[PDB]
Amino acid sequence: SFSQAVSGLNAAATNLDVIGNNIANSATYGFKSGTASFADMFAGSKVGLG
Amino acid sequence: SFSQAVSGLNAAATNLDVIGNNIANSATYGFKSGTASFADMFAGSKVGLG
Amino acid sequence: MISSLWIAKTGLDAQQTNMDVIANNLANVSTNGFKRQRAVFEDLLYQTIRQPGAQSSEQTTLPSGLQIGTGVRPVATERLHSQGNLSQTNNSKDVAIKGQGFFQVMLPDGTSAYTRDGSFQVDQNGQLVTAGGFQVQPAITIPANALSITIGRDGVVSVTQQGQAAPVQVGQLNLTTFMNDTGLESIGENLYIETQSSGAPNESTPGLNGAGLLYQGYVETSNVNVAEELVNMIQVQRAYEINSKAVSTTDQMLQKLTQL
Amino acid sequence: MISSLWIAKTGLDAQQTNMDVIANNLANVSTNGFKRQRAVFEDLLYQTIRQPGAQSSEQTTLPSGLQIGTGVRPVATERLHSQGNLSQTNNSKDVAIKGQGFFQVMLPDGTSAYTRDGSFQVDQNGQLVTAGGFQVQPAITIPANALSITIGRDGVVSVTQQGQAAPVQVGQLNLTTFMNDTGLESIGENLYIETQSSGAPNESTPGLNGAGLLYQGYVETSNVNVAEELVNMIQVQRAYEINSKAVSTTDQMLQKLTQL
Amino acid sequence: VMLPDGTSAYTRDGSFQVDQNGQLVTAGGFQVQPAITIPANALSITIGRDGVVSVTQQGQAAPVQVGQLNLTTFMNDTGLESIGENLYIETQSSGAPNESTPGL
Amino acid sequence: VSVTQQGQAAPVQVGQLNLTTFMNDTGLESIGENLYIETQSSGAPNESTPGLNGAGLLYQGYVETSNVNVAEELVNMIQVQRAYEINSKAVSTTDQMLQKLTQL
Amino acid sequence: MISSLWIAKTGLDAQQTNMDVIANNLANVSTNGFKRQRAVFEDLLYQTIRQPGAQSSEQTTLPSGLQIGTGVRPVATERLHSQGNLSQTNNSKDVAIKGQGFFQVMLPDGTSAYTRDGSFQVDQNGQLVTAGGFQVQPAITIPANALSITIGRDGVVSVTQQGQAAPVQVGQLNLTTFMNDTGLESIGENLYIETQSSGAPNESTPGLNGAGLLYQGYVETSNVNVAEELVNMIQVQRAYEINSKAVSTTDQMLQKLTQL
Amino acid sequence: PNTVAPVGRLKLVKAEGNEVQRSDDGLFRLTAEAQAERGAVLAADPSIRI
Amino acid sequence: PTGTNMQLKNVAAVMVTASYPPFARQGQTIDVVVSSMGNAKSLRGGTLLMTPLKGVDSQVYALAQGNILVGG
Amino acid sequence: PTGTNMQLKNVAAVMVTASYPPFARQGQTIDVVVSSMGNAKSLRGGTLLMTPLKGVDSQVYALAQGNILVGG
Repeated sequence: SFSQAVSGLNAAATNLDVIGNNIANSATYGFKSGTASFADMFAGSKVGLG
Repeated sequence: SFSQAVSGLNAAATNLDVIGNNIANSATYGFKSGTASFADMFAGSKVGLG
Repeated sequence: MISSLWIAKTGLDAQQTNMDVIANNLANVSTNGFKRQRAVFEDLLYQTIRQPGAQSSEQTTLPSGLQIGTGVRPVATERLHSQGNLSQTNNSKDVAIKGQGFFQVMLPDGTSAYTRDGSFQVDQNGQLVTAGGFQVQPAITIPANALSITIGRDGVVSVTQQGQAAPVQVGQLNLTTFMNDTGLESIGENLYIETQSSGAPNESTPGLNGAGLLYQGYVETSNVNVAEELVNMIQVQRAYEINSKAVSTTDQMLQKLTQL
Repeated sequence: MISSLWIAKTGLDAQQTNMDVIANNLANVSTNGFKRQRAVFEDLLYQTIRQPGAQSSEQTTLPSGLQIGTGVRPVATERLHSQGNLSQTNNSKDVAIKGQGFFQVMLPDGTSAYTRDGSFQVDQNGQLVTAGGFQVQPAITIPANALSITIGRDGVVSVTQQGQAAPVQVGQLNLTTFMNDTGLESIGENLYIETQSSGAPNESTPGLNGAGLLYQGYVETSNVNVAEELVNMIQVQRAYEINSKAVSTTDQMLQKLTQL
Repeated sequence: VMLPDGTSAYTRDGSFQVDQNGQLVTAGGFQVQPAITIPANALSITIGRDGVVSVTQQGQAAPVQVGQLNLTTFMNDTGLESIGENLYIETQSSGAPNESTPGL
Repeated sequence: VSVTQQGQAAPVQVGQLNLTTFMNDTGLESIGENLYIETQSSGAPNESTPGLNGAGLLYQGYVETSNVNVAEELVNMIQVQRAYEINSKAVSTTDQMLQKLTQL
Repeated sequence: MISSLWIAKTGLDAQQTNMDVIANNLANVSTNGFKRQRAVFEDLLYQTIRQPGAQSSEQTTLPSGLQIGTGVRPVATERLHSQGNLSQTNNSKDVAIKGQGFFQVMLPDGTSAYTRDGSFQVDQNGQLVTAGGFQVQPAITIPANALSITIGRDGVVSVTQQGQAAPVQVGQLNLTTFMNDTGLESIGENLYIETQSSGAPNESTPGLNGAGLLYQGYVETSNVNVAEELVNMIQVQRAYEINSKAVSTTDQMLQKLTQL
Repeated sequence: PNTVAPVGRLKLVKAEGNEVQRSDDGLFRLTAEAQAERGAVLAADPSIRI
Repeated sequence: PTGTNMQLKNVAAVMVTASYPPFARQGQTIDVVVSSMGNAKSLRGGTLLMTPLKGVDSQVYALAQGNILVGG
Repeated sequence: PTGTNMQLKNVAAVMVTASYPPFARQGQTIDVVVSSMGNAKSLRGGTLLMTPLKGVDSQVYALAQGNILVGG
């Protein structure tokens, strides 16, 4: 149950990376913001992988 | 005391969600505000359930 | 090697399963179209050392005999199918469901999976696909010379070409509904496949006999509630620690039994 | 070979049984509709030797003569049938009992079992079943295009279909009450069956002469009090210590006789 | 207990086993008198305080009464003849074997 | 026993686990490697479906562990050891009595 | 010497084997694609003495005669071939399996081994090798100045070159599946060789015939669950201690025999 | 082990000291007076236990 | 009662065989042979209860009842 | 009842063989040979129950029943 939480921590870090990159480019001509999409990694149901 | 307190926590969360919904619809024509009603869940009369 | 040790070795495993479910729910707090899990437990064997109700004398029965029990086992983790809060991404390609239906998507191997994630993209050939590159049914194609994509509340996908005042219909998006939504088998990547406990896939149009409504520019977020997961972590941690204390007490009893 | 060793062995076995019961109670903390068990012990026989009350002398009698006791033995494990604290899971299919009733299910064998756990699902055919797939009496059939399932305080299950302002009743959930609730035989899987010490199953409406009220969206958690279990674990460990010390002391005495 | 020759012995060793044809017998196989026959479909076997042997059958919320394990009481138990294989036979100084329902 | 293959939304039945029920379980002969063979004391092996005719249920993912109670065995070792030490002393006493007798 | 000594010696050896398996599982927590091991034990021989079922009398039988058993021995070691949790290493050269397939590599002797570890490197020649330098049959050679390597869900390996808008295909990563995955003979270095009990090597692409899907940038961690190992360590220690006590009891018995 | 079947029964007889005489090879045989009353061959006693 | 345990020792289930003689008339008597059918030790002094002797056509041609004579 | 345990000891399953004589007429009698078929210890004083003796064409040509004579 450690890898499952580590994966969520990594996903939150990626989200915050995207948010910081968007903020840093607040005034940058021709910049289009980014958005991170997440999907679960269920193996065979009844158990999660992160 | 970890099931009687959880109930109060959830009730307060519901009340706060209702308040936030009222605030968010400050400018919404035809909107009616909402309020939450709570009632105790006593059993025997010496054992409270939240 | 002793009964209480096995019972407390089942308690540990059940609480570890509960922690696994909580951690998996908290890790996917941001994935769109997510349904959180709930683990259910049930009692194991019950050794009938004294069967309840045995006829001790010829007229007196024994009430509630010596029924020493075994530990616990989890039946399953069930998906709590509720409507997640909708958000406004304002991307003509994001669609959200308002009811209890599913999008049908064709897997590369020829079979069909079902997803509630509405973040759709367009491939190089112009077909609507899931963000994982899986082509969504019914294969709605989008021309190269497209100016705006309009997906209505009934699932009709329309494309307005250049300089033309009337939209062009390029397909019709349909929703699949099941008798039991919980019984679907999750295969990851926000995809569920049909299982015999989920009945059969009933295809329906969005607004009729029970398919949900589609809103364009909206994404369905997860239904995971952070505060409840925090409280559940506290209770599961305490239960795990107490069961470990039971293990330790059994260990001490065995030690000072052997030492005499 | 020596009496004190048999007595101390019986004491050790009784304390191990108590620890097994404690571990079973602690392993089922997260189980819904679980009742904690408590074991009760009795002493075993009593060697007569000198019959008390016999004539000690022509005019006098022996007050409280010489009785030598054997060890101890567990009589029975009684459940504590008390309303476990409720919990809101916000699910239209989870049902909790406020009073003293039970749900009735049918085993595959055709017999009827009784369960208090209310975590219900729907199968592929639309009938309300438990987590183990057992069909809950009285067999409420949920139709294909249901929008919301409402279970009231008195056990009526209603389904609201699309475009109809009135809800369609599809069953009636009743509760079974027993004269002796602790006398049921627990088969595991949160299931109890009727024995001859548990009287007869009396069907009743949930709100009538003593069946409990059904709450939708609530689950009845276990009634296990954990601090009591920790204190009882301390007590059991110390008692096992003392009994093992009695065994060791008897071992040391027989050694000197061997040396003789 | 019924000896192979046809006469009855008496034992206090209560460790019994069910033989192929049901029937409760001692550790040596001698049938324990008078017989208690346990069926095959039994889920639990209970010998009560009074000696009523009831079994649980599947689907039957009630137990099925099988037999009574009555005992035998002598007047001078010390006069019995110990024949070896944990069996006592009645002797001149331990006559009158009185069968009784235990507790009576 | 059902097996799920890729593509099929319905599991395919493969086989049936039949439980063999004996009427006298303890009469079986332990042939070694966790196996029992039928004997004349445990005749008529009855094939049955699990859950019917008194047969047991099947739980998948769990294995039945040994039912050896540990404290009972340790107390029994204590009893056995001291008993072997009191019988050895009886042997020694008989030896000394014989030595004294045959010495004269 | 005495039967009980041999039996307890066999018990000690079995518990030492269990501890060896436990230590092997614990030492490989950080190993990628490692499968935990379990030991299976069986009864040893059974001295027959009295034949159970023999004819004691003309109409009575001998029920359950005197069978005296020997010690215990381990039957076999079985792995738990299940999906381990994935870890993101953010490396284009690391591949993880989502199903039940194996990578086929070539040993320097020319024979083929099978590994589930996905930590791959590129040698000076550009061939995709494992961490130990074995060439992962087949080929996947890599061009000189690659900018990025893309391995799809179905094993297609592509390289993006400079000034070319279309990726070029340089191989096809395939998976081998076996009838019995537990029958593969472990040789170390995370390598399994074929045996006669592991069926035959079925070569297939990722997504068809059951073979698993490949994820780029992820590694499959070991499936070792620590809490089970800790409880099993407690079990092994206490069982070893009991068997040592039995050996000591036999020693004291024999010593008392020697003194007379 | 299901094959176990009876084959034959050992002949067990009952004789006191006053009836038997040790022959020259160590095997006891019925004395003249005892043989004249009990017959030539001793009938097996069903009460004897081995 | 249907659910009960009867453990008899003086009763044996037997098969009775006889010969139907030529020109047999009703009221005449014939000899029968009585053979035990399951795990019975002996039939020393038993009495055969009313037994209908069927033919090949499964029709009753004789009624059997008497005292068995076993050699001894 | 179909589900029950019968453990007999006085019954043996046997095969009966005979010779159909030339010009045999119905009502005449012939000798038969009775041979045990499975794990039976002896047929000392048994009685053969009604047995139809088939031919090669699987038609009944004789009916067999009597007392067996075993040498001893």
